[PDB]
Amino acid sequence: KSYAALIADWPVVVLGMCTMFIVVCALVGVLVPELPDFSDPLLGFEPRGTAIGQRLVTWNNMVKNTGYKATLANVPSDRYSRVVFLWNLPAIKSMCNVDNSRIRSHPQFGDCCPSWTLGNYIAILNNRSSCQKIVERDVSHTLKLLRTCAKHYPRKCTKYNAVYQILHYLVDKDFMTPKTPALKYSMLFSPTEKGESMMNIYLDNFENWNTGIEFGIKHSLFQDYLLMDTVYPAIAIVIVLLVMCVYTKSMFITLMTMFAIISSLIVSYFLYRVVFHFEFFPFMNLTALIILVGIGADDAFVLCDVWNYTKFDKPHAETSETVSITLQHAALSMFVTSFTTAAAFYANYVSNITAIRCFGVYAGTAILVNYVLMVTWLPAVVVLHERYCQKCHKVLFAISEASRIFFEKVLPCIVIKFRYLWLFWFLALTVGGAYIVCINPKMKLPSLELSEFQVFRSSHPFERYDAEYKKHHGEELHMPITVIWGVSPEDNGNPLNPKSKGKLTLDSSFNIASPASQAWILHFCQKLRNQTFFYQTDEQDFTSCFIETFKQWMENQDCPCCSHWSFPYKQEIFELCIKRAIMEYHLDSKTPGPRFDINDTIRAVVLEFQSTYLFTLAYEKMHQFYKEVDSWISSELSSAPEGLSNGWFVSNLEFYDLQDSLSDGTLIAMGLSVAVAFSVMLLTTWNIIISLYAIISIAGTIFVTVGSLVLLGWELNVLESVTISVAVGLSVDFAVHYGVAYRLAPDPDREGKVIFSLSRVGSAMAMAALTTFVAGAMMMPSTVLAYTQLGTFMMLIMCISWAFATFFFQCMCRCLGPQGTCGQIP
Ligand SMILES: CC(C)CCC[C@@H](C)[C@H]1CC[C@H]2[C@@H]3CC=C4C[C@@H](OC(=O)CCC(=O)O)CC[C@]4(C)[C@H]3CC[C@]12C
Ligand SMILES: CC(C)CCC[C@@H](C)[C@H]1CC[C@H]2[C@@H]3CC=C4C[C@@H](OC(=O)CCC(=O)O)CC[C@]4(C)[C@H]3CC[C@]12C
Ligand SMILES: CC(C)CCC[C@@H](C)[C@H]1CC[C@H]2[C@@H]3CC=C4C[C@@H](OC(=O)CCC(=O)O)CC[C@]4(C)[C@H]3CC[C@]12C
Ligand SMILES: CC(C)CCC[C@@H](C)[C@H]1CC[C@H]2[C@@H]3CC=C4C[C@@H](OC(=O)CCC(=O)O)CC[C@]4(C)[C@H]3CC[C@]12C
Ligand SMILES: CC(C)CCC[C@@H](C)[C@H]1CC[C@H]2[C@@H]3CC=C4C[C@@H](OC(=O)CCC(=O)O)CC[C@]4(C)[C@H]3CC[C@]12C
Ligand SMILES: CC(=O)N[C@@H]1[C@@H](O)[C@H](O)[C@@H](CO)O[C@H]1O
Repeated sequence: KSYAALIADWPVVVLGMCTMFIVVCALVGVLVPELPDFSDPLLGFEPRGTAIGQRLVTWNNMVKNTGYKATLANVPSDRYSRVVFLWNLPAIKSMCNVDNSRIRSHPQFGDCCPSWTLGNYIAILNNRSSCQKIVERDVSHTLKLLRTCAKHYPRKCTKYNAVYQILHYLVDKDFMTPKTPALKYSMLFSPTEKGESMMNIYLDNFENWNTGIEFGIKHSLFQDYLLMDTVYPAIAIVIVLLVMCVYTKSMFITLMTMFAIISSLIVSYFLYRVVFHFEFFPFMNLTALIILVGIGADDAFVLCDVWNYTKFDKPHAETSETVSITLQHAALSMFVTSFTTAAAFYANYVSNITAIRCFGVYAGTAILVNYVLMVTWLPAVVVLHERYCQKCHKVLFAISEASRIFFEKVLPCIVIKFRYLWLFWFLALTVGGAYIVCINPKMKLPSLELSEFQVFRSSHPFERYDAEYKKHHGEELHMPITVIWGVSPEDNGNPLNPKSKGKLTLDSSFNIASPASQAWILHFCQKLRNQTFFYQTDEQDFTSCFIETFKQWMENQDCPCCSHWSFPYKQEIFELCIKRAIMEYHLDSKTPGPRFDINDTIRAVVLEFQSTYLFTLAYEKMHQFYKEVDSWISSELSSAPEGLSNGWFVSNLEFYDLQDSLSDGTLIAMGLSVAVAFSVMLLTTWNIIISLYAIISIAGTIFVTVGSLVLLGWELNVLESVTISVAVGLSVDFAVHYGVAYRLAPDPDREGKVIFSLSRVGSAMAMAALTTFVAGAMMMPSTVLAYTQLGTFMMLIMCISWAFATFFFQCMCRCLGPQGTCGQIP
């Protein structure tokens, strides 16, 4: 009644009140929001509300505070630039041919200084300024000085001033051969220092295919490159509209479904920012468009043919009955498909990183509201179509009709002449792929990152430099493990907003009792010093536990305070004299006393220590390191008294928790995606053999995805989480619509049922598969890795999933398939 009546009664009014909602949403969507910034590409990737993040951001909060006077009132520069994008020495003309280039339009003189560092450097012999090709002296000096000494480092004086180190600091280090190709690309520039001005010269004097660069414009050039990034999807959306127009035989419908998708995205953005107060907006929210123009148009293809399939079968009776029947059937199928997809992102939200959460919410609301709009624009497409050179058009129409029937008769014949074969070949592929690509070496975590990921394609300069400079700055440091007791580590800030961290909170219950708890810290420090894994070969620190300096200062000064006798009784004023003793600087943290707008005595007892292991940018060892130290500190704080009960562990390991949060977040997202997948598959089709069939198909297709995906050197960094979520969403998206379509077959046979059911499902889905495939494939040519990544991903997923779901379900339904309602429960 309600739907169909409202549809048939006033279509222009529902059109009006809808478009009203869209235009007002757009207006407010421009008025209120305070300019979503794209300055930092990876803005706010610090995982929040996850111990380490909390404990880190507390000690990080400690850094930005300390707002007082004293608390005792009483050359080849690393920052310069370089090209370096492969080291040979036939630089007879090349070196200064690189020099006389676009590095002089804006001088910006620093440290005109002759800034070659290879060319003028090699020419240290004579001439003083210019690039000079003195062949015999060049070769003889180069070959000699290259073969003099490399590895064994004021006992040997053959060089000029400071030569050797500087020589071996520009050119590639892999020259330890003791022995003697052309690309016109090497390591030279060492120009004026990097920053923003370097952007200005780059943008103005590059992007003409002119020796690739590194001078830290990645984070700004990315933001500017969003123009030609924005360009490509415009071609993607018009072409998907065009091919949709080719199929459904009505230009109006297809324009309206397209405008519906874009309206659905902007109404999602309004509903996102206005109600779900999230001031942050990362870049992946843009890639939402690309994922939404593939699956957003899908539902439409399941509608038009349904409307067409009834108006032929049912006899021109009246509009209301036809729209009612088509709507109830198409709506079940459209809700299940869209919700199953949306649920992935909505579940993915349970992850505890900032950007993925934000992206998930936005795309989630986008896919869900898209369904509402699709159902509410059904009336429009159908009823407007009711009240609606040409020779070539009619030939095309004949071709289109003929080809659809050609398809309709062939595909069932081919999929049934499969004859138990496609089952074997594809099952063997999946189990084989999966069982190898989920045990042995196949993937890793984003180790070579340091919060500097691949934000562009490998063909472009800035990424490729990673591989180039792999030929340096990395020093084997020890983990400054620092338990502090100074402040209650509680995150009093909005978890979603990355720009507001919070403020420190003092612990009034924490009071170093002057007569007590000193012997505790001593026995604790002794207990540590006796425990292993404590690197203590160096002895010239003098600030290790803070008690030693105390023991020295109570030992001295007695031979102002002027009251020191035996061990600590009154205290306070002696601690203050010891503060003076320390102050007589290296004052930042590094020492335990009161800071951060404090006029009174001790409130922070910031203790320092050294480590066992080295700073790697990978998992494994760091986790075992963390676990062991946390488990030890958790014991020693269990031995602690009432006066000091609160302490925790922290060091410089932001990267470790990023990896841990990503790994957990993906797992729990995957877990809920498979859970809702099974649940909703049960909701649509009431038999269970079909439900197992489904989940096996889901398992197979996903194991194709993250096996084929990774083999393309694609470890799980940041996006790969939400991709895996898409993969589960779109796998079941196909499976479901196959399912009910089988269940509702007129005959009680196992082959005629297949043929009919198959020919149906194929005709909806293959077109919708093609729709997505083109929408994804067209995005492959671009610069930013984000778009390339998601575009080529979802392309592969659809390309697999459709034909996967197709041939599995039907080859499985051929022989092993269900009979007279075997397994259905009321
Ligand atoms: C999903 C597809 C359709 C791409 C998304 C389209 C737009 C929502 C984005 C893409 C490019 C973005 C623009 C990229 C560059 C800038 C310049 C920016 O200016 C500054 O950075 C401040 C001054 C300066 O540094 O130059 C103001 C926002 C703006 C217009 C951005 C606003 C939002 C835009 C238009
Ligand atoms: C349309 C009909 C005839 C079915 C055929 C499907 C193909 C068109 C699909 C199946 C596998 C897909 C390929 C799977 C893997 C890749 C590798 C990938 O190559 C890269 O490594 C580029 C990424 C990078 O190095 O930056 C680019 C897309 C491509 C060729 C895909 C493009 C589309 C392909 C060829
Ligand atoms: C949809 C599915 C297929 C996605 C799976 C992708 C990742 C979430 C997987 C692939 C690699 C897995 C990691 C491979 C290796 C390990 C080491 C493992 O270490 C131990 O076994 C501890 C004991 C020891 O060996 O010392 C802990 C889990 C972890 C991080 C795994 C966690 C889950 C990861 C990140
Ligand atoms: C529906 C089925 C029957 C046809 C469509 C399946 C394809 C979408 C899949 C099947 C196997 C996949 C391929 C498996 C292996 C590779 C090789 C891989 O590249 C390499 O391993 C480089 C070679 C080397 O390592 O020496 C790139 C992805 C690719 C082409 C995969 C891309 C997608 C493919 C072609
Ligand atoms: C077109 C391809 C892509 C298939 C995609 C699925 C839907 C379009 C199919 C699945 C089940 C089909 C329905 C199966 C049964 C019927 C009952 C039929 O009404 C009758 O009961 C008439 C029986 C008779 O007198 O023969 C009207 C069409 C309808 C809704 C079918 C319309 C098309 C549906 C919804
Ligand atoms: C607290 C404690 O047990 N300290 C002992 C110390 O008495 C002993 O002199 C030393 C010999 O190496 O070993 C330490 O661990």
